[PDB]
Amino acid sequence: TIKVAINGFGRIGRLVFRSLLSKANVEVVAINDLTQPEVLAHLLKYDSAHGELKRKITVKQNILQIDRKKVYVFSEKDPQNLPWDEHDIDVVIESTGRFVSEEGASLHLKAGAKRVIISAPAKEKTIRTVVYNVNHKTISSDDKIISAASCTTNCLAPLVHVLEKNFGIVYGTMLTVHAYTADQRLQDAPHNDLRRARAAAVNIVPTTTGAAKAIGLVVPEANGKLNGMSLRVPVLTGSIVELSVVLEKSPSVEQVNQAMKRFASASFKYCEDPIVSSDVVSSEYGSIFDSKLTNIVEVDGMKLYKVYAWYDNESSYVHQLVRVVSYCAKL
Amino acid sequence: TIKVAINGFGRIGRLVFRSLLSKANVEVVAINDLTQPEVLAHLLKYDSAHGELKRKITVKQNILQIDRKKVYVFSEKDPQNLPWDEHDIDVVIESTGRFVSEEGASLHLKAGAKRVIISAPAKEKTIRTVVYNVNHKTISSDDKIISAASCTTNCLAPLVHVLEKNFGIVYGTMLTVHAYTADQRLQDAPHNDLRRARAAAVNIVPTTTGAAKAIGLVVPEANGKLNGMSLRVPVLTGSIVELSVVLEKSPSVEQVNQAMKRFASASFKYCEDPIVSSDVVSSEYGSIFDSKLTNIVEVDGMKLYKVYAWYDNESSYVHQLVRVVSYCAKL
Ligand SMILES: NC(=O)c1ccc[n+]([C@@H]2O[C@H](COP(=O)([O-])OP(=O)(O)OC[C@H]3O[C@@H](n4cnc5c(N)ncnc54)[C@H](O)[C@@H]3O)[C@@H](O)[C@H]2O)c1
Ligand SMILES: NC(=O)c1ccc[n+]([C@@H]2O[C@H](COP(=O)([O-])OP(=O)(O)OC[C@H]3O[C@@H](n4cnc5c(N)ncnc54)[C@H](O)[C@@H]3O)[C@@H](O)[C@H]2O)c1
Repeated sequence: TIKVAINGFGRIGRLVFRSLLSKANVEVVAINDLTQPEVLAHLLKYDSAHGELKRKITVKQNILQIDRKKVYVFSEKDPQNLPWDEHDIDVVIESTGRFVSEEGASLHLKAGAKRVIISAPAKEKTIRTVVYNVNHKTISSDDKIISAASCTTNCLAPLVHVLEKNFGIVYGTMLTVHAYTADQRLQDAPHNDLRRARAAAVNIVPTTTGAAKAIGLVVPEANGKLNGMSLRVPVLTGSIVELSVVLEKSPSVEQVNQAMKRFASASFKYCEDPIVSSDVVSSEYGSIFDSKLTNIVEVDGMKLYKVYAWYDNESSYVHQLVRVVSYCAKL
Repeated sequence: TIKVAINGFGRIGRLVFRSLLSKANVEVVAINDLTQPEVLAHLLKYDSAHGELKRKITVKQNILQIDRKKVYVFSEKDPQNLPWDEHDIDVVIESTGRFVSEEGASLHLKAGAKRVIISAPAKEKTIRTVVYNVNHKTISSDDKIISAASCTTNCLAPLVHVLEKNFGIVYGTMLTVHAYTADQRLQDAPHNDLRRARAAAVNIVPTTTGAAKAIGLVVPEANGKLNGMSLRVPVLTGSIVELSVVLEKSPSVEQVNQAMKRFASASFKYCEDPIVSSDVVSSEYGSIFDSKLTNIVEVDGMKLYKVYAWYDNESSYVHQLVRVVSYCAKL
């Protein structure tokens, strides 16, 4: 039974908190953000995309109570000042978006936490990076910092895994059409990415995706074969990946779809219905394969394979991260 | 001077009407739709995406008056009942979306107009289909029915033309992330396309694109080389195309961008700024090339070229269609 602190009680941190309430072997004993406890308790209870948390939620001083559970609430901008040794923290979930480097995440280790899971790709290629049910068994008990990759990586990685194991990828491209996130702007405002600066709910916004630099770390044999980008669009949550690849073998559409069905798990859903993004909101699958969209572009004997998967960039990622935390409990 | 009628006074029909007010060799003398003239006058005056038309607009009986100009208004669901012979119509702009077949559009010929331009791909592959400043000089006097293709085709066609003439296309794929249109549903409602049935302003919606069948007709050497689809997303108007292709020659990114810039015209904008979809609302360019996004996926000597162009699926297409109309006025 491991003790967890959540650094950054935001969209990802709060949903991870919600999900950990039902995991028996994991207790969140502390959270940290930049505001009063009452604000966090209110944002924990009411969630624009994922509905109300139907538990009695109280605040007394810096103590968040959820029915009978007591959670210490801190407001410390410098994680090295967090009292992780005093609270015997086993794992910090680092979900501020502000400590994704090895040095940044290790400030929690200096504070006394035994292990850090970054809710994003790490800055360095040397950090252990996992997608649950693709390569999480590569985690070592010696890994002090672990990256759970990005939302798009968790969507993309099962597809790449299946194509690589079954057919062999030569090269390809990916594109995610992706819900806007808190890194964008409600009204046109300063941002170093001059397109993420732009009013997010009325704009198609081209930008980077973390899946580009993380996919080769999760499926090593696909390293260097894919690139792509993100078009952020005005939906609150919910996203889709289009992957177009040249394969070594030449399967039929039916064989590609069957290869995906066989990899179905708690992390990978085989969908057969003509759905749209809102149908995956709050999903617990890290990836939802859209088998009706699979098609081949065939020109003079050349074949370009196109496959699609959905993901709730919040919930899908959150339950993957939660699966990683539970696995670390057994370590 | 040619006399024009507009059949279908919708998003496209009204913006075409607006633009034709500034073209002196083209007089719109009649319009047709399914409502009272007062309704049409108001929708012509006030436009949610493109702002107010600042003229005096009056209705007296079935006559729409704009300053000094008088326009007859009709409400005939069956185009063969329209009085095109009496009003000496040279060109009908068929923009209802309900007469895109050769037999459907030809009802305007039976009614007495000399020539019909469909504001969409035609049902038949044999109909003359044009993108202005790509292949509009292929129009002949035998072409009584002409298709101005689709909005995505008008954006994509100059890129396919430039790549094909300079470098040769082997095969590739296109994806358009596309504003919602009147063919989608505001609330989940019946539609033969079960994804276009879904609430359009809260969903990413995978669907067909008319550019998949129209591109081979406009750039003949590229026929059969491309396929792709559309993701409708919640923006009122404004769209982008990503084109990923294998090329015979191996140009640099700079040489690809330079080839695009050489082909610039009133139909094709060379853009160097980091824009988003709202910056192309009301554009008169058929296609807006995003030079900053051009990149190459290079894997052990294999190259995948990726290029991007924006378009206001309304105004960009509208101004392309008006250029076809002006050209038809000369021949
Ligand atoms: N939103 C998604 O779809 C998504 C998906 C996967 C991964 N992620 C990643 O998860 C991380 C968080 O994303 P998010 O959407 O939750 O963002 P967010 O803005 O909702 O959450 C970040 C939270 O951290 C707090 N914070 C900021 N600086 C802090 C500091 N110095 N100390 C303590 N708290 C601090 C903020 O107040 C905020 O509540 C990012 O790395 C992001 O890339 C996000
Ligand atoms: N909206 C775009 O982005 C876009 C872009 C390029 C081409 N187009 C094409 O242009 C056409 C029109 O599209 P739109 O967006 O203007 O749609 P719309 O719904 O705004 O316009 C269609 C109009 O035709 C009228 N109408 C319907 N049936 C009629 C009939 N039998 N007789 C007379 N009037 C009738 C409707 O009342 C409406 O005003 C379609 O073929 C569409 O594919 C649309």
